[PDB]
Amino acid sequence: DDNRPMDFAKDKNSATLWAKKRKQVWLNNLSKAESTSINNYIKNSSEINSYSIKKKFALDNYEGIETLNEDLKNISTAVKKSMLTKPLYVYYYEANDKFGFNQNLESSLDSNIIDEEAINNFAKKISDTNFIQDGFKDVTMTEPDINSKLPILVHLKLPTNTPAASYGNDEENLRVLIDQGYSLKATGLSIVTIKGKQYAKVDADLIKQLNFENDVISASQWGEENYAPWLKELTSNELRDINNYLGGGYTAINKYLLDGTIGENTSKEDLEEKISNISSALKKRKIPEDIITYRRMGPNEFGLDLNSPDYDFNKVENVSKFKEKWLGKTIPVKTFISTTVLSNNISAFAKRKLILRLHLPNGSNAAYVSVAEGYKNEYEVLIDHGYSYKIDNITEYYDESSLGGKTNKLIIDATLI
Repeated sequence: DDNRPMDFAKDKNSATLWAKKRKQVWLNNLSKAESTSINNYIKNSSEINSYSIKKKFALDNYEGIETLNEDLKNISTAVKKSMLTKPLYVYYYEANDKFGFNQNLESSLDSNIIDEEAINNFAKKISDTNFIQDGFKDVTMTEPDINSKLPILVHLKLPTNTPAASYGNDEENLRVLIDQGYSLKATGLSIVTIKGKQYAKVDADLIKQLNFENDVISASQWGEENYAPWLKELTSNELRDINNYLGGGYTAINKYLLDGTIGENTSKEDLEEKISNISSALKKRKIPEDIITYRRMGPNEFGLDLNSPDYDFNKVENVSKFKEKWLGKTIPVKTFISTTVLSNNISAFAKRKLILRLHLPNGSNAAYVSVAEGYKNEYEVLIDHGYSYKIDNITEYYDESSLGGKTNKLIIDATLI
């Protein structure tokens, strides 16, 4: 079977035929719970994908919505029964905000033309970035002739073995349902002309980066498999100074790296010894593969106060202003960085509204310090001092819980550089 090209291009006829064939076979191999959840996704994908975010950034004790928990599970199992045998290209038009890009791509002088300065800023923006795609993703099979008003056409390549199912109620515009857990990596940029109008066409690959989210089991194993050797090889003074930094001794150490300030009860000699010991420990086992880490950040790290009016993200204008100020910036970090590999909200910082989702590159000087039995349940990665990160994307969602603060919160996607 699977008589198709990798890229149907504009041939809607051949694509509809291939989709119809594999869809009826796919549907006749679903359990009843899966069939129901696919129908539920047809009817309200937006709520199911919004919920996937709410759940995975929620507290450990979050119960959530029963039927939607089954849906999250059942759509995954369903789509894994429809794995691509060969690469498939797919299409969708997109807004610039989905690439964390503020500047308008459409030229102000002719609206049919893509501004040349903007497309050049865009090529730099989408480089060296994995754009995490939250929830399930549904797309179509051909270049769509629809007179779109969005600036960007995404031309996405789904690798072999990708779970991508043929589904949908319009038998002449069937869709592709892609499993959760993927990211978009740009592989090309070009200006294309469709029905007289220039679009920024983003070629990209669908890739899967390591991101445990709520999977505490898979997280623990990875940290143990990769950093138990690291733990056994620590010097006594390194183990001690990490344990102390993590236990709370970080404030004075961080302050010294920030502005060279020495507390009245210590000395530069004591502060540098600690820093040298922690930093040397963090260079002993480089991050072995790209991984996503998380940090619930204080308002002060972006010039805001707990009671500052700009920190009310329940007002859409405050969200927008935050995106304008911070999207695309590089933030230097002179201190160590504590992050966790779980997306779960944390009781001790439950109300913080800025959630850093940090891409930690292969080769970074950082350690899963939670192999130390004291911090096992904290799932921490400690990052060496003096790195920077660039802000890639900012994404709002609503935390409905009362412990979380019944407030909007911002997911700040970033890349360590």
